[PDB]
Parts: sequence; structure tokens; C-alpha cells
Amino acid sequence: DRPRFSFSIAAREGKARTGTIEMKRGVIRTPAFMPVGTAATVKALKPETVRATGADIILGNTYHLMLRPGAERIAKLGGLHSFMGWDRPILTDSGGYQVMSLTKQSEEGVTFKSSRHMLSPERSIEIQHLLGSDIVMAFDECTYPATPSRAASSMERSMRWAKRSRDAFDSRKEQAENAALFGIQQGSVFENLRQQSADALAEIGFDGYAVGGLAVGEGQDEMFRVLDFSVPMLPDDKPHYLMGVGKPDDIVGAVERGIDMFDCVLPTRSGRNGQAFTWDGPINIRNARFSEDLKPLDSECHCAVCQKWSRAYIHHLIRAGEILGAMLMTEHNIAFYQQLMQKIRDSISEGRFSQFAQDFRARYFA
Amino acid sequence: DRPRFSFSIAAREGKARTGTIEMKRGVIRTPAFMPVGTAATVKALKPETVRATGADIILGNTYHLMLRPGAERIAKLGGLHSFMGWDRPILTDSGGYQVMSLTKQSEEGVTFKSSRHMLSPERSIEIQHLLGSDIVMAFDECTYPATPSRAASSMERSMRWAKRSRDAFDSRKEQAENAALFGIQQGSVFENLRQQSADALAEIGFDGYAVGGLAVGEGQDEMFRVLDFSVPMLPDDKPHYLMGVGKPDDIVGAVERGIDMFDCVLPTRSGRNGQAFTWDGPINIRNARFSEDLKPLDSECHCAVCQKWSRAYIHHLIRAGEILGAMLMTEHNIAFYQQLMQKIRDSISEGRFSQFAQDFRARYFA
Ligand SMILES: CNc1nc2cc3c(cc2[nH]1)N=C(N)NC3
Ligand SMILES: CNc1nc2cc3c(cc2[nH]1)N=C(N)NC3
Ligand SMILES: [Zn+2]
Ligand SMILES: [Zn+2]
Repeated sequence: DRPRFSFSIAAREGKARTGTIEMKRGVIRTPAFMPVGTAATVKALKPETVRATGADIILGNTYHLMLRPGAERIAKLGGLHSFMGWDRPILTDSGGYQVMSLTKQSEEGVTFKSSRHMLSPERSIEIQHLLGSDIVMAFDECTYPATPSRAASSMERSMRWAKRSRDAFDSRKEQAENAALFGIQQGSVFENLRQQSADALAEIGFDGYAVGGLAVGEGQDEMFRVLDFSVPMLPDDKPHYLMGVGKPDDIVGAVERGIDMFDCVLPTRSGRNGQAFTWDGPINIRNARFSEDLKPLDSECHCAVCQKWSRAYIHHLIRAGEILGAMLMTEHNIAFYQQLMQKIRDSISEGRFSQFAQDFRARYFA
Repeated sequence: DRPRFSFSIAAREGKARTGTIEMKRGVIRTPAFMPVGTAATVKALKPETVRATGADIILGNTYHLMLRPGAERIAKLGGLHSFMGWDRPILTDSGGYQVMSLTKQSEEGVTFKSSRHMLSPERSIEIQHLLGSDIVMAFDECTYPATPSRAASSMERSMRWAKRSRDAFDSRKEQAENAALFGIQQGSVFENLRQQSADALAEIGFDGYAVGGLAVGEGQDEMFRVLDFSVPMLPDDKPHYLMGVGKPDDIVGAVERGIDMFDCVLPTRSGRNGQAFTWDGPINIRNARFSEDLKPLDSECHCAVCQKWSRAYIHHLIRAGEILGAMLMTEHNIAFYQQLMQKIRDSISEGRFSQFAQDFRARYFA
């Protein structure tokens, strides 16, 4: 058999780590990038295509699926894995962030209109149980910028909700035996609050630790500044998950600061919009300069799109609003992200990650 | 090597025929259904997926590609096959119909606004040469309903244009050696005009013969009535192509009347709109009755979609406007159409096509 959750670090370089998380439904190579599958689909990609790009795990959302099609309904249809045809690990967010960004707070939970609903640690854990997710996120309260006093109250409530999330998860035998639970560090940009948050979470004990409250419009310099002191407070021997990050350069700098796990909509969303990621930086394939360009999107990429189709053809499809345009751009961008994570993992294992990061930034921002 | 164009009839039943067209880029099993690839894509499908459904040949359009991206541009990029990544036969329409349905006529040609352009037999043949299409359609003038006198003038002009199409095609050595040319019968619903048209075309001589002027809002009874006398006027030993047809029942009845080749947008367009074809008739997958239906779209279909995904999941994707919804619905519907053509071909070969048509209509309209 396979283990419920086992994280092993095979190599380090500075604060960077590379290794594996073994779970019942598969192995997750870290640092890992999770394609986002908001509405039980990674947009414009079959699951086999997601897997073909190298993805080991995808992200689903408690918030969208509890509304459409409904958590009980998904459970009746056999669970999210069966429903969408992805048989590998799935991490589900708790709904705390999407409840905010997409409405009455209290100590019990949140009530909101999407058309009237309530979420709580207990209800959030139960929804993720019904979905059958492999990595369950604790339910948290999100707020930026915010005063030291506001961020402290909001961090404190999240810590009380983390303990309730822990207890609700542990009360469900099948969930506790087959899934893993991650806590979410809060505290905004304030070091002392981040430390109190880390301590709270470590005293409860989780399988992994997310850094929340970033990637909310703070700029990379500030984000790195917070990661600089925040990540070392977390348990070293557990995975570190930076929620909602991000651009390729953000990912590289976050790995240099000890992050193991990432998710964001940028490769999928900006793909459909005409932005393709390349080692030479992003390009807008709608630009007229690509109309007769026979080169593939990226001259080194190994993905199926770059083996078969020219920039000129993809230029034409996107300008025409053709669905195949969105498919090919999305496949290429997800492949790019996975190739980036692969190169990150190999360079750490080989002890040349610093040189990789230097070489990557020189070429990408040339 | 392979032949330029060789049609062989392997079996007959009544007026129905089954066989093969061998061309340089591949073999076309007949009766054949051509998925429509308007803007150099079969909407929402990779070419490998089109081929996986059973398609031997696809249809492209002189009218759309001469505007976007341009015929000379496609030729500079290596031809339509290379551009879109389909290496098998492509039939291109001449632009006559789309010029009408999507503006000054004369004996020389048509001038029109899409933004100002002109088409003629000579220009149409040259565009299809630049595209590299394998089956070239003659350029014709289209008009319904229309008086006997109007249809006769319009049929007469089309016949003069067919001879100019023939001469332009024959003047281009590489085209005449590697591609095939089809004439288009006109004459509206009038038997005498259809006969004069057939005679005109047969005196010129073509590799195949299309029936034009149908599938323009005439109803199936009238269409069958026209096919009843029209198809027998065409050369028996050449393929018979019914342009723009059609619904599954239309196809079956047209094969019973001697048609070998078909194209229409219905499987692709109505796929994206939520209509799925099944042996039990079409279904609208958006309907609430499918929200918890774990069966595949069709319980006999062998396509990849019906092997992996439930009606409930596809219901959810289409209701959410997800691209994967359009992909799966389109793949299934194109697979359905190809499975229909396969069952037609096998039943004719086995001499039980009449029984197939009976059994098909009983179940499909139950
Ligand atoms: C796109 N930015 C982003 N920042 C996040 C931060 C969090 C999150 C998701 C995020 N996405 N999920 C939570 N449950 N809480 C913290
Ligand atoms: C959808 N109906 C339809 N009827 C057609 C009839 C013709 C055609 C395309 C059609 N499509 N192309 C031509 N060049 N002429 C006759
Ligand atoms: Zn690529
Ligand atoms: Zn199917």
C-alpha cells in the first residue's frame, strides 16, 4: 500500500528544499506547482493532458463546488476524483478566501450571498470530506492593507478556527485515515503576528503549513520580505505552501525562501488571453509580429504544442476566438510551469539552484 | 506511391454504394462524413482527436481563409495542411456559397464586402491551389425559392463557371497532378434544369460531382424528392457529394439515394450548444434531468468521452460555460457521426443497409 501522507526532503540548497510527498493517490514532487481547477476542470484541458504536462496534484475550491454542482451531489456521484476524471491527489481550498473575494462575519463563521449560504470550520471540513479531497485546507478568516490591531484580531480568529478545523477533521475517521490537513499562517506583514500564528499552528499540529495573506496586491519586494522571516517560523520538516503564487519569478524567489508548493490561475487564465510564457519572458501571441512566425511558442519547450504548431497558427486561432487557441495556449503554459518546477527540483538536487535562478532571471528579463 | 484520385465501389445495395477514394494524402472510406474546419480548425478539437473519431477528410473554406489569415500567407507558411497540422485529405469549398450567405454579381465573378474583395473561377481555383487542398470545388453562383427562369439563368452561369474552373485547374500543373476537381450540379428543384446541369458537367468531366442548392431551408421531403431524380443523372462511376447535409436521418436517406460524401456544422455547432447525438435521438445535456445521470452520453458509443465521463459531469461543464464542456461534446458528436458512417458502410457491404436504415429510424425517433 501507499502512505496517507509522508514528506521527505531529498536535497537542500540554502533555504530551498526538494523532495516528495507520498499520498494514497500518488506522489507529489516538490517544489510542486498545482494547476487550478476552479469548477472541477482545469480550464480547456482534459485531465490526461494536465498529467501529460507533468502535474502531480491539482487544486479545487470548496467555494465554487459547494454552489455548483453542490458537495452532497458530488459525493452522490462518487466524489470529485471520479466526477472530473482526475485520479491523483487533489488539494481543496477551504472557502475562506473565495468567500471574501467573490456577507456577515462572526466567531461561528461567515454568512454570505453568492443565493444565501454559511461556512464554518466544521462545514468547510465536511464539504471537503464530501468532495473526497486528499489535502484539506483549514478554514480561515482573510482581510490588505490592515492595521497591526486588525491583522492581529483576524489572525487570532483564524487560529481559533484552525483548532476547530483540526478537531472536525480528526472526528471523521475516513478523512483522518486517508487525507491530510494543512494549517494556514496569517499575520499580514507583521513579524510578531506571523510568529504567534506559526506557534499557534505548530501547537495544534498539521501535516503541512500554508502561508496565507500574500499575493493580494503587495508587490514582490514586500512579499519576499515577509517570506524572509515567515517561512523559517514554520516546522522545517513539513511542506510549506504559498497560496496563490504566482508569476515564474515569484515562484523562483519563493523556493529560495523555503516554499514547497504553489498554485495560481496565471498560466491558464493568461493563456486564454494570449499570453504565452517562455524562457525569454512572456509574449502576447496576438501581436502582429507573430503572424508569419513559424517557430513554436518556445524554442526549447518539449510540450506537444511546441512539437506540432507554429506561433503563426496559434496567433490566428486566438485572433479568431477559436477554442483550439485557448487549448493550445493553456497546455503550453501549464507545461512551461511544470518544466520550471522540474528545473528547480533538478538544480536543488544537484546543488546548482543559485546558478539556475541567476541564469533564469538574466534570460527571462533580458 | 499513391494515386492522385481513384474511386472504387466495393458494394452496392439499391442506389447505395460503399467504397474508397484513394488520394495521395490518404484513403477516404465512403460514404464519408467530413467534419467542417471553417477557420483552419475543427472547432474545439485537435487534429489528432478528429482523426481518432474516424474522420478520413475534413472540409475547409476558400471564403474564410482568403480573408483570415489570407491564401498567400498560408502558402508562405507551407500550406493549409502544415498550418493546421492535418496531414490527410482536405476538401475546400470554392467560396460561392459563403460569398452569398456571409455585393455585386456579373459574368466575370462576384465583388463583395466582408473589406472589399472579388472572387471568380480563376481566383477561386488559385486560392485553393495556394491552400494546397486535395479536393478543389468549382466556383458556382448560388441563389431559394426561385422561379424556373431564375434558377435556369443561375444554373447556366454556374455551368459556364464550371468550364472556367476546369480550365484554370488544368492550367496549373502541380494542381492537376496532385489534386482532384469536383463540379457542382445546380437547377434548384426543377428536374429539367438538373438534367441540363448534369449534362453540362459530364461533358466537361470532373473527378466527382456535388449536388448544390439543397440544405437551404427546403425540408427533407422536398430534398429527398430532388435527390430522387437528381443523383441518377450524375456519372455513376464518380463520387456524389451532397453539400451541407446534414442531420443523421438526412444522411441515411441521402445514402439510400446514391450520395457518397457529406459535410455539415451540426455535430460541432450543436455540440457546443449542449445537443448530443445518440442512437436514441438527440439530447440536450443542459436539461436538469441529466444533473445526476452517471451514464455516458450514449450507452453504446465507443468514443473516449463515453469511456470516461458521465452525463452529469458534462451537464455541469456546459452549464458553467467551461471550455472542456465544448471539447467533450464536440468529440462525442463527431465520433457519433463517424460511427454512423461506419455502420452505413458495413451494412451496405453486408447487404443489410435497408434493415439498418429501418432499425436506425425506429430507435432514433422512438
Ligand atoms: C490569488 N491569491 C491568493 N492568496 C491567497 C491566500 C489564501 C488563500 C488563497 C489565496 N489566493 N486561501 C485561503 N484559505 N486563505 C489564504
Ligand atoms: C449548409 N448548406 C449548404 N448548402 C450548400 C450548397 C453549396 C455549397 C455549400 C452548401 N452548404 N457550396 C457551394 N459552392 N455551392 C453549393
Ligand atoms: Zn510548449
Ligand atoms: Zn461518445
